[PDB]
Amino acid sequence: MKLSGGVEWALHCCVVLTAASRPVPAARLAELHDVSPSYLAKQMQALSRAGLVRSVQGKTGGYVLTRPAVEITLLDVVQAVDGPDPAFVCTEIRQRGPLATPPEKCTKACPIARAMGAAEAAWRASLAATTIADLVATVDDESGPDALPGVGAWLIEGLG
Amino acid sequence: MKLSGGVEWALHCCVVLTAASRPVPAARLAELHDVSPSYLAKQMQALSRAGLVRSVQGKTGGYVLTRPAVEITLLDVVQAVDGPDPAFVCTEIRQRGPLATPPEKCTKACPIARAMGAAEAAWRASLAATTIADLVATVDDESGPDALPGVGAWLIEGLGHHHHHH
Ligand code: FES
Ligand code: FES
Ligand SMILES: [Cl-]
Repeated sequence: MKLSGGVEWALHCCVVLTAASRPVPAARLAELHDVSPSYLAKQMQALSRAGLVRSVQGKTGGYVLTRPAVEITLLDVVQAVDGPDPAFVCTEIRQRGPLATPPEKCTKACPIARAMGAAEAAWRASLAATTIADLVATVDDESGPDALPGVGAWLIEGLG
Repeated sequence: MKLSGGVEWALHCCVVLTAASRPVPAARLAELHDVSPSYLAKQMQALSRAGLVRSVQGKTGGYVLTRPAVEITLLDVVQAVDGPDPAFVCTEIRQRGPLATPPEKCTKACPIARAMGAAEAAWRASLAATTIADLVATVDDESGPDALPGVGAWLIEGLGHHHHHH
């Protein structure tokens, strides 16, 4: 199964933005992670279209989270970058060939499609149960309480 | 996310092979699902490499399941076709840039990596909990108990006849 390569970068960007007390340009986030500015901007633009970040305009501008970290799930961020479409796409092959499912018996989804859907629901539910706030609390505990504030200070420095 | 297109066909083939009392050629499975025999043979070869089917040789050969339906999970079939590699691969981006987390504090996997790994473990656990036998029981209930036996009869009908009239 393939997942958008943007997900790692986008989740890291959401975590460090919680520590920024002012808007952070995409270029500064890109410098932090030593990644293509253009590539990271595309991920921030996907987060913007999903209403998770807002681009504040001006030379004092850059990205901010649109709501508290506790209200942003990992599923919110992953679906922003990877998309909401199901991984398993049923193309109704049960309706093909000489012993095709009777048309009146196609009101329920294929049992195979339903089983694949249940697995995707388990993946989504796992991501929905964790927030950016949860990731921050883990980083505080594992890296220490000054790790993310240090990143935050670095991200906003030179602006004020 | 995105799964290999062969998965839908492969799962359907495993279900209908439970109803067949003799080997079923890829071309006969392909006729049942109205699909290119070469395309379907590619999916059956993936199932063969994973040890889930065997291609029996000779005039009355074809594919057979290698163990009972209750011993074949959806995860077995999906990994056979789509592959076992994780969807999310951590590339240790925490170890990049001017504030890079040094290895000393990288004794554990990144919290983000652990969360993504937990979600994939949940997807795998769901697919591992359902067998081909479970799908057959659902079909028996929803299509009626003659549906899959009828498919099995059709799949084995007139096998070994390859010299068709001009
Ligand atoms: S018709 Fe699509 S999974 Fe069965
Ligand atoms: S370093 Fe890879 S997910 Fe955080
Ligand atoms: Cl916050």
